[PDB]
Amino acid sequence: MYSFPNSFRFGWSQAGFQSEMGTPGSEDPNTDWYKWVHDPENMAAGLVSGDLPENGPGYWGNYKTFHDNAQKMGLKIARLNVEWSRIFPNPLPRPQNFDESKQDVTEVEINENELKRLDEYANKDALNHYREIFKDLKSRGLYFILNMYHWPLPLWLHDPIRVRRGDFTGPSGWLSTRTVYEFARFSAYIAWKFDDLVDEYSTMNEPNVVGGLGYVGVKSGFPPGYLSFELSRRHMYNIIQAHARAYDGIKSVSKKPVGIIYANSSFQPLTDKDMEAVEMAENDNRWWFFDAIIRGEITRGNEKIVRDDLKGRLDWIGVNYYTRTVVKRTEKGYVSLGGYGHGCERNSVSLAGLPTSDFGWEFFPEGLYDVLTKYWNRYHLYMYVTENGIADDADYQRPYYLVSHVYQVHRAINSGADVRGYLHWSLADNYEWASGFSMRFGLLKVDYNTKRLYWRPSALVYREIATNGAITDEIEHLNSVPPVKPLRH
Ligand SMILES: *[C@H]1C(Br)=C(CO)[C@@H](O)[C@H](O)[C@H]1O
Repeated sequence: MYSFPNSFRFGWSQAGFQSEMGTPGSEDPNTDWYKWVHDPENMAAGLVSGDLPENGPGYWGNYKTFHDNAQKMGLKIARLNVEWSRIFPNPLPRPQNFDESKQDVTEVEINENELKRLDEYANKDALNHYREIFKDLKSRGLYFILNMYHWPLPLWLHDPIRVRRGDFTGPSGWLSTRTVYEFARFSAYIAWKFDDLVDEYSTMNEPNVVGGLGYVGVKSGFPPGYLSFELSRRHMYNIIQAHARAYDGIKSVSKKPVGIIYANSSFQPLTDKDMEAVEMAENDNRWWFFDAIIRGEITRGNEKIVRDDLKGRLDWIGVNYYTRTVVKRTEKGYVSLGGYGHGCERNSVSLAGLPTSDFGWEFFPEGLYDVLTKYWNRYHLYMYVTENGIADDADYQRPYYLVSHVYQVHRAINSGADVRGYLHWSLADNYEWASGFSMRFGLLKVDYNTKRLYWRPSALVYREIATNGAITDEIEHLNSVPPVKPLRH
């Protein structure tokens, strides 16, 4: 058996946009992502599926059923976000004594008076509804990680169609320090309203994906779909500052831990000559970000400086992991290889003979041990696995995927890394962004016609793990690669 510490918690992660809508009066039309997925031109281009989030699994209405199932499964931790748009649907006045043309945002003053001023603008019905969801969650003995941001922005902060068209005269999302300023006040406001329910905070979920797919990986159909290396750099600079100001904002109202959740790949060498390529990829995709918000180290105008307003702004690291990236050294740097990791055919095998998911992602659990131990060795900050799962409507691979990845967290703990929990993506099927509803990540299958939840066999396997706090002897054989001979090639 592989037994976890008594303090370690098994649970799940979920996003508001992906899971909330689908029931009565749940509809939230006031985000960039809502406009983006309803846009006629985005649909004709196939950038978005044509599926709509208001036909979703209905957590907004059916949360007691979600939480009933989580408690039956033995889960002890949940990570959820509030949707900014629900709380502040309407434009806030531009502040006096704040210049938008300054690159750096080193301070956002927040006090009781500023927060009481914000009350005037807040949707009380949304705040009360979230409080009802979170009290129900705590009443099941679920430890609660509250995340402030899981990709949609209020429309009054980002009109993504204007940006896609190459008009930058409107609300421009993370390209604007206005969004940094308002995000810090938002995060403080939520901690001021919810701190009695919350155990730990995250500022953001995978801000690297938002910028990377929004401004470079434009075939993904992520907003605003404007191809620019320069704007992707400006996004990531503003994100770092937004995180630091949100951290300071939360710490002004709360003494609880404040972390961040970030999308990781395990970088792997194509041959034994590509070890430097792996280190260059880890620098470009991971360390430059974490060195900024932990060590205050950043490159601005070709110079390596330390920003005092950025240093020390992190208490924990949320590791989000699903596959590897294979790299090789080039004359000018390194390249990622197709046919491995996230660049595979759907429901096939990779170039290494490993099975791929419904989304074309390669089975590679050892990468999770690589990412957890690398983080630990560089920063010695404690971690949660805040996201790990697989697109698998049939449930063929998910039992192997679940037990294999849980084993790798046990391995990381055994090597000395401080990992405090594992949160599967996700409890139930949900709206997979530009892909819509066809990509099914749930331990629970959703009938979208009725909103009924069914237990996939992997949910029974996870109940074994969570109720025993271990991979039990009976299920240890699932620590293995799904057999490929019976699967599609
Ligand atoms: C993490 C992952 Br992996 C998925 C699947 O694409 C998203 O649904 C989720 O919002 C991301 O945070």
